Amino acid sequence: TLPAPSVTTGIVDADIHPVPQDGALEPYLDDRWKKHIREYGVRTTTGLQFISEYPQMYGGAMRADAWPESGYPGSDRELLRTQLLDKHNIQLGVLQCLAPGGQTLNPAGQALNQELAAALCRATNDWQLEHLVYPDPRMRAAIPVTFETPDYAVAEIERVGADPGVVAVLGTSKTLEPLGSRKYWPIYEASVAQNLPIQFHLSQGGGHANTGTGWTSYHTEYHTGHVQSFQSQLLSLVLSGTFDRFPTLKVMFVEGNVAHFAPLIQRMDYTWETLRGELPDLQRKPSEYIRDHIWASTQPIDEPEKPEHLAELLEEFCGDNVVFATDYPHFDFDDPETAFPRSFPVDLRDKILRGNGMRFFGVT
Amino acid sequence: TLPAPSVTTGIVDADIHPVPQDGALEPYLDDRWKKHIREYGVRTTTGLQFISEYPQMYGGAMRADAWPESGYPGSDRELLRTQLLDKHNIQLGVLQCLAPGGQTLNPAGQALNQELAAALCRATNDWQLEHLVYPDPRMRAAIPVTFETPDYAVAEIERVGADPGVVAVLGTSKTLEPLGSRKYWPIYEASVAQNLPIQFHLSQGGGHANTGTGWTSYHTEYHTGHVQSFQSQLLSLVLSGTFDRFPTLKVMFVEGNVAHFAPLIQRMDYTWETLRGELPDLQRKPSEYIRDHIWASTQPIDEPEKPEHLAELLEEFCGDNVVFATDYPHFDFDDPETAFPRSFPVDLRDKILRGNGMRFFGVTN
Amino acid sequence: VPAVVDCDVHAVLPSPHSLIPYLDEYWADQLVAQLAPTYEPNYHPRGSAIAQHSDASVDENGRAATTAENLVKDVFADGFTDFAVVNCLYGVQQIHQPRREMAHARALNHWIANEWLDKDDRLRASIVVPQGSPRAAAEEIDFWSGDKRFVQVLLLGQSELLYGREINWPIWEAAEAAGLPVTLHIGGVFRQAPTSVGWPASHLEWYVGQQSNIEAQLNSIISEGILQKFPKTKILLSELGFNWLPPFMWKFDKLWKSYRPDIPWVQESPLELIREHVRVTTSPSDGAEEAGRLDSIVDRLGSDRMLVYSSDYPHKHHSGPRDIENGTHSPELLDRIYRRNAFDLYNLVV
Amino acid sequence: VPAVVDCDVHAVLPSPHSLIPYLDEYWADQLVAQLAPTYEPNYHPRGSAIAQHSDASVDENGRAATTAENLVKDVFADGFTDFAVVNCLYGVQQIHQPRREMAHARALNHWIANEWLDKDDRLRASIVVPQGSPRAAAEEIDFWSGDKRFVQVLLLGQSELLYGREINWPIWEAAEAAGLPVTLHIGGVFRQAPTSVGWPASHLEWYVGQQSNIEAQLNSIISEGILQKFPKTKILLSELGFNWLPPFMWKFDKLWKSYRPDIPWVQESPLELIREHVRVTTSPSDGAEEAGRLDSIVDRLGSDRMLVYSSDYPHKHHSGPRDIENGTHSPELLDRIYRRNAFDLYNLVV
Ligand SMILES: [Fe+3]
Ligand SMILES: [Fe+3]
Ligand SMILES: [Fe+3]
Ligand SMILES: [Fe+3]
Ligand SMILES: [Fe+3]
Ligand SMILES: [Fe+3]
Repeated sequence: TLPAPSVTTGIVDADIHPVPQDGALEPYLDDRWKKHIREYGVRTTTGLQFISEYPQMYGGAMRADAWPESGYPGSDRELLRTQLLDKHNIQLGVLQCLAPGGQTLNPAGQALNQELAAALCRATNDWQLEHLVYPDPRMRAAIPVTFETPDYAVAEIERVGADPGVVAVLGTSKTLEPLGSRKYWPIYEASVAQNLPIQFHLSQGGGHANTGTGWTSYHTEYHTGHVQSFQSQLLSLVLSGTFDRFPTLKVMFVEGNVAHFAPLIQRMDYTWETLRGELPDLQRKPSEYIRDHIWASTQPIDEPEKPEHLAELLEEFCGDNVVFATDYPHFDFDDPETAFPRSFPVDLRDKILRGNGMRFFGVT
Repeated sequence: TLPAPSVTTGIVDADIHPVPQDGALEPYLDDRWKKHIREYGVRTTTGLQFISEYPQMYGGAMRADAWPESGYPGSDRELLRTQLLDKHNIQLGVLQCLAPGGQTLNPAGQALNQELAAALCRATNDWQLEHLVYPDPRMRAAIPVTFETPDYAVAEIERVGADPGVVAVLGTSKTLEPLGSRKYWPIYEASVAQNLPIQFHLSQGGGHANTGTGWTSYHTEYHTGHVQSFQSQLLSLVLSGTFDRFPTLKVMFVEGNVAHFAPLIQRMDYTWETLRGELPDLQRKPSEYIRDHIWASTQPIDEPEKPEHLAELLEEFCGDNVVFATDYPHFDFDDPETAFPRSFPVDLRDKILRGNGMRFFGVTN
Repeated sequence: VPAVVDCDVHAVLPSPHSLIPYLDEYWADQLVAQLAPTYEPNYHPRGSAIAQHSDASVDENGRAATTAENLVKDVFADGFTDFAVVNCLYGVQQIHQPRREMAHARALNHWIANEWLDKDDRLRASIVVPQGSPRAAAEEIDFWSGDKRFVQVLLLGQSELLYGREINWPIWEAAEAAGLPVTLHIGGVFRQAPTSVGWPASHLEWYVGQQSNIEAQLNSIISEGILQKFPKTKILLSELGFNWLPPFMWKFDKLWKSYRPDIPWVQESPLELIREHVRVTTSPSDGAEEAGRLDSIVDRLGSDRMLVYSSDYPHKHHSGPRDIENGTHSPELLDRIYRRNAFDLYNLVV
Repeated sequence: VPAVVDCDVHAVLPSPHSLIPYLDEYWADQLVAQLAPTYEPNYHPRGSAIAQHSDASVDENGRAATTAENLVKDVFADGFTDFAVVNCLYGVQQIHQPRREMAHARALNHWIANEWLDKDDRLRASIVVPQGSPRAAAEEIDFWSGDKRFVQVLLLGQSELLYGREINWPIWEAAEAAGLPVTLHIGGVFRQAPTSVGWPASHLEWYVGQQSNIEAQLNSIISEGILQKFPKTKILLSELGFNWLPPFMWKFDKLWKSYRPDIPWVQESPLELIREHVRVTTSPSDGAEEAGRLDSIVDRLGSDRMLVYSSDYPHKHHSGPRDIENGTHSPELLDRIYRRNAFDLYNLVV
């Protein structure tokens, strides 16, 4: 009986990062998993006990003002309500929790123990609805699920997926197979059956090196390199015909940037002209799927040298499928009043801040 | 209706490599795939059009005397009848077709195009059934399926898996996830329903480097390294509780050697004694799964400096679960008459040639 | 006057036997005992629509560009091209046995000179190098440094380790000190997945996607400091498109501004560094050959010194070796693309 | 008289802050800026049963082996041990940024020297090296060559490329130049899946499984020619078991016979090369402590020279450091293991 999300004068924020407070998941966890995590932590695709393979540089990559009186940035419900939800008149802000907090900062779903992973995803979903979305229904939940055990993720989608406080299904940008692979179609089927779209957020981990040709060294390399994963996942989700099988499926590439998709998509078509006959069951020209199936968030906003270049390239992607995100509380946080260049078209700015997001999330 | 196999005076050979003659698979191939093969070949986990990342060193790694008048070793079924089946009194020759053409190791279920791969898997299974198993049912089929796409695999086990010319499901030793992963449980479920066991043969590819710590350089590294894939699979299949879930599933590791398993399992038990707490749903002690679930084939037989160590290690692994293979027509082919050391006891050799394989493949007398 | 260079055309080795007159007795007996397995790659599958255009002089098997006579015939038939740079993609880099990798890369470059460079003096070639051992790659650059018909060093787009890693520095060292630019051509050793999220299931997926690895290789080369340790280095992107460069450059510049104290030695922007050091061939054009698009892509790069002409003979792309003119209104641009930029690479005159 | 040496015990770095006194201001400031992310490995998860046995001295936080006083109070209490080789497994080798890897590897060793070696002359240690840059790895080995309390080079069982690659030959060269044995310890850089068939789903499956990767390092070391190019090389397997060795040795020998001309420089059997150049620590014993199994495995190795005693302090194993006596009835064997075999590695007299 919670109401559907209503965006009128306010804006849509597609990427918000809450963190559970120390101990706060333990009400939704079996005793065996509390024991497990005390004894072993949340093992993942590293050899490190407490950190990921590229730990963040300058203060954990948090903006230095978002630290509360007790917890990590994102862990205080009141500071997030004031420093974010009111301050920018966000009427729909989508929680994307990528850490169960405490001593572990990797996404739940990427725990190498997948049974632990599904319990962590479940406790996270129960915690973010009871602690944030329901007391402050401006926030809604993108549910983390175990994309590398589809059985467990279908089960979770079917357990909380119809909850009005749920607007999306949260995955990660890196995976063991390209997301266009049949392994993940059951999760799409179970998503669609709840008329839910799916957000893939920037991540490390996954199983392979962070580029297709080696492990990066320097932080410019790691952070810039994040967009390669997204470039790789589009080509597979499109050229696999995932969207033929699932024609009501909405996927958004969250924090992969936007501009680079356009000459990628363009190169896909040009290549596909000559070699289309390798994949004859592909029903449409590759670029044709974008407007129906592929969204992106703005943050971190592209910054071309000629600002006129920006809106040119967002339109070459698809102007109706770019949606605004703060990425609160991270350091490269984008602001709704200051993100776009001074010369930015104003109709495009309003439907990113509003229109396109309402479409992606089924707002009417 | 083809009769069940019967072993009496002869032996089981759990690993024989027949090859389709050129174009022999096309009668069973939808025409869209015959064209895809002309244009792109079979794209796998290489950047190479025709070979795998480690091509054979000397004369195709084949026996020098096993070449027909025309074609690849294993391509002429007459030569295979006289040179192998007749010559060694083989009464159950389990076929494991490793490539769709005149190549040594280029497995079909490993095509990156998994619609292509399930196609060649189905074609291969129709071709070896009509062309070898039914003309001479001393041979039977281990049927390749696409383990990396469990939907197409459960369907191929369903299509042909009940055929009496079929004794086992055929997999590869290397895979993208370790075989105890839930990903592959749908295949184990479909195999239990057809009363079939599973053989995992030595492979390249799979999606990772060929060791867990880099690609090998010289051939001694590549061929000795095959054993490592099998160590890692056994650990995943046992500790994941895969056999808790499917307590009648039988798997054979084929051409992974045998003796190395014994200390592996011993290290597995010993570590678990301290660290069992991490996996408290596992129902049995790790080594207790071996007797009912883990089998191995003998070729290329272990050759310790002191021969009496062979039987020691085979009993430590599990003397009931070792099964003879020749690996015909590969160059390290094992001869039943000469593979066992001079002091080898006869009760154990007779199990390995006969009873052991009979019970794994559901054969009676 | 600067000469019109075709910056990317391909010799196609017919079969491993073609190397036998260029190997020791050991390596040639071994190659025949081994039944001559072929390391022909799958970068352009021989039977697919990109492998060769229809208007190609094929040989007795139906294969374009297995001889110097078949390529010279086609490439220079319209008198427009003065020189061609030959890149043989025969996959010696995927030979894991490193001794055989050296021996087959050496013998490949011998075949290229004797039967292509000695045949037509309008032909230049790159040195193929065995990148499995950087010090062995270095020694083969130096072995071919006396013969100036070799005008660049060939490296595959996908490597074992990123080209900026200290492990790989002896390749830029030897390249700088022999005068040669290094080209990255589409292709790879395939010792990890071609993408960071797994293996591409189709050749098309793989072919389109290899751009991602080139952002990674440039960010590696720049961030690790190759442009400051070997400041004369020039990097040619042969056949990887080029439209993706601007949005990658913009992010790499933005984050350099924050992260700069992590890489203090890079004191000029990556924006400038890429304009001054990186050239990209034009085939494929990836749709910059549509109306006004070549001007747009040159404007987004912020330079017109980068694009260098190539046909990609004999590969068939959706648009042809000169339909790029349909993209621009400047005869100055096309003059730069057609011959002036490539003077910076090779210094070849009419 | 050869000394009884504990060939593998462990120091545990409290936190990265413990590195602050041994870091240049450039890195001390930046570490504190980074809120000091800790590279504590998951090789022995600190809360699992293997991390420490209940008889081990602990600090205020309940952690064993974080000070020289606690370890020395525990290891030498009974008077049986004369020397212990400390290995600090803090995960500097998993730092991707190559310059911070080096600096932290150096501070760590400096930590080891001041807070441990200087505090008790019965302690020796390994040299932690940055394996991301073989050049830096060898320079690190030269720098500690001066201090002879450092008695071996520490490498992890899982590396980025196999240790036998040419790329990695500087480390072998620097180790031989200093007369230092090279040890592989369980642990890894995790720059690929820990197995050739992907990622283990638990630490237990990982921990049992790392023997396979040592088969590959030993095959690569021997196959690529390390023991002929650096014939004084000694290799000690540390805390990787040993019962897996014979079947690996026999198969490797059998295949060497089959492939001699592929590796012509290998003129001795890998059976003989391994018995001569490979030593193995005895903790964990993995079932060789049961009746007669220690005689049986030495029979299977073909050598009584390979096993050297360790306790693996402070880890907990199913059997104790001296329980290996239940597997033998040879006083002379227990003498090679406790005393004489380790003399070949460290030449330490009591
Ligand atoms: Fe974010
Ligand atoms: Fe962020
Ligand atoms: Fe075989
Ligand atoms: Fe074989
Ligand atoms: Fe080209
Ligand atoms: Fe240890």
